Amino acid sequence: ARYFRRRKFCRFTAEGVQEIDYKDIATLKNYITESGKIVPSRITGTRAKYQRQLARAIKRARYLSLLPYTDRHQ
Amino acid sequence: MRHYEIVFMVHPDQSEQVPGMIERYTAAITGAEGKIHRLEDWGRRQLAYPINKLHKAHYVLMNVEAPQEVIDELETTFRFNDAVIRSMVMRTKHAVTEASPMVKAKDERRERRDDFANETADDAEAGDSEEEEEE
Amino acid sequence: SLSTEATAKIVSEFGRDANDTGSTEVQVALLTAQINHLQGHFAEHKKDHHSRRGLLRMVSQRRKLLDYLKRKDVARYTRLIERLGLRR
Amino acid sequence: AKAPIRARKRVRKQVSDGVAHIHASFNNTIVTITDRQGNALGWATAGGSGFRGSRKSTPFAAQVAAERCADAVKEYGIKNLEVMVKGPGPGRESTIRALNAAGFRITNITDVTPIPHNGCRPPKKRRV
Amino acid sequence: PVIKVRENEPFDVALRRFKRSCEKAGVLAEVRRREFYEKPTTERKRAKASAVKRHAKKLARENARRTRLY
RNA sequence: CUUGAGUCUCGUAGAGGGGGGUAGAAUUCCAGGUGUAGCGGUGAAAUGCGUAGAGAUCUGGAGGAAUACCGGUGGCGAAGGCGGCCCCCUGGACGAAGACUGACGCUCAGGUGCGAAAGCGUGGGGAGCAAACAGGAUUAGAUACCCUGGUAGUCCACGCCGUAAACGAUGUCGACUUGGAGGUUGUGCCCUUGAGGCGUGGCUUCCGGAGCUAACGCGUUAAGUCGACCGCCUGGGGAGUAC
Repeated sequence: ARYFRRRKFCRFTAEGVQEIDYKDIATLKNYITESGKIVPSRITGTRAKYQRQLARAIKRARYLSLLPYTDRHQ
Repeated sequence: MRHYEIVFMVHPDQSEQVPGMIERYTAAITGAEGKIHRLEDWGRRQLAYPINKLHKAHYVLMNVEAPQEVIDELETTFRFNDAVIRSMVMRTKHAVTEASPMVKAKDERRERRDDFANETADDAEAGDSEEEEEE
Repeated sequence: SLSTEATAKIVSEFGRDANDTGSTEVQVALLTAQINHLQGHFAEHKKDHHSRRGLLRMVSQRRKLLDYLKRKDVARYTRLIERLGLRR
Repeated sequence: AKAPIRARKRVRKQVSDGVAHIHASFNNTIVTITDRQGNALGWATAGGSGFRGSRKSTPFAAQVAAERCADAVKEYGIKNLEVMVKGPGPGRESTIRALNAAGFRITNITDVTPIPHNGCRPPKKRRV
Repeated sequence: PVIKVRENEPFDVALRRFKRSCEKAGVLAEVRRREFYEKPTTERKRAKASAVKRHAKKLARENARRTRLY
């Protein structure tokens, strides 16, 4: 049936998690290792818009201490 | 006007200062015909790494619109604020003032996982629970 | 890009009485307000070279459309240059 | 350097616990045991295992360095150790293994190998 | 250099394969060589070049059969 | 006239420019504590640094360049050019409706304006690395090769001629030429079922058909089909200097 618009598993095989928002910690940790750093966008099969915009939103999130900045912080 | 999504945190012991400061900053936004489009208090949270020392800070997402002229004076005042440890404000382009990614986690904080203590009573006095001095 | 309130003032005073933005007289006036704001910036910021590219566009078109306007009605020209108070 | 010593019984402060820092370089490993409040309780090295040269800078020379530092602090009365590691150098696993053979528990194996935000410019080295 | 990604059940040997995904790369990988400002865009960013190899490796199995070389 | 170009309000995407703000981390450094024998370099090694107590570690501070992995064949500029994150000032580009002027066009001798990098005048700033300079190491001998010490330099602000490898290994822009798909983006629609599809625009790019090339290569953004105008070449060496 028409207009269902983003039920599940639909638009993309890997879901876009955020766009440019960074205030929830859990959407951000969707692509952040236990070492405390981003997985490459070729590996994740993420959509480019959300990733390009994440490069600003993660630097932001590290700077507001929602995330570890650095390997030393375990 | 243009939209600037400010989020900030405040040093625990110094949190009693912000409840006076917030009511001038909001008068400088609505006195210029801007709006405060949510004003969400997050409660006390644990820093991952310290910022200006101490492992704790008290979280506020204000969610502003104001003309470009006014926010420039108001941000330089917040950054040289001793109460604020850090703030980040995000770009205008394609920016949301509704439908919070953290909407459930904000309610959870407030309901069940907060401090329930006097420095985080002050944080809510600068939060949605605003108590403010007369002008 | 111009403030809303200038763009309507420019529309009331310049072009035709249809209140358009496309005619030669009001486009000259729309470039001028963007030039005028910029020469105020260009008292300093003397290494700001990618924006200067723009300055030179807005000046070059202003020269051209005034040259056009003297190729067209001499009435429209003689009014425009005096109603928009241009050059020194 | 280390000696082939008779069995040990001696007292200093009977501390029971410590934190360790393992400082890994390109030529060497430096292994240094400290108190949990932060005071040096002893060290060893891989050049002090007298392999010398490049030969000082291998998983086995690093090993013998950790077992060395671990030996002397038994007079400090340590019974458990925990570790921080800071560097890319050799002794990757073989140094943590050496600490563990000294009969210690080693439940917290903390990588702290430091990422500066693009720190100081390096010697250029070879033209490739 | 035990690698920060934590091993299932703690032990004296770090399990250095099962941990790495994106570590060293770009930050500590060009170690003891001279550091540039904008070079990385053309020195290091070789993702396009590497996708064509991922496509050729998955294509040939099927084609080796189809030519009848298998 | 619109078929060229131009322009108003809305939306969108990006490391464009210029000025402000800001956090944490290794080297490094200062202060105090703890503590013993090498530390450092490489092919291996010596110079170098240390027992006059080095090296390393804890706590606190100092200081400056810098800020990744995200960052992609991406995207922005005019060729070169642009990368932490945020605000102020401001350019340029992409979409869409309502709507407007109507060749206002192309190219450009002269021209004014403007830098990758270092060079460069003074102020501010110096953490690290380094031309030179010392010494080791190398050996047909070693200024090259290779290493250690180590300064100006690199960093910011204005200012001076804008230098080269100023590029799809296309002068410019413009008109026309089977397309498909990627990278990736306005936006209508989808089970909103591959960084996906279709509808209708987008740059940017792979693939290959016509044509073109000596060959690589280009291919609808040409290096095809041509169009106008400017810059510039006429064998090498000596000379990109001389004048």
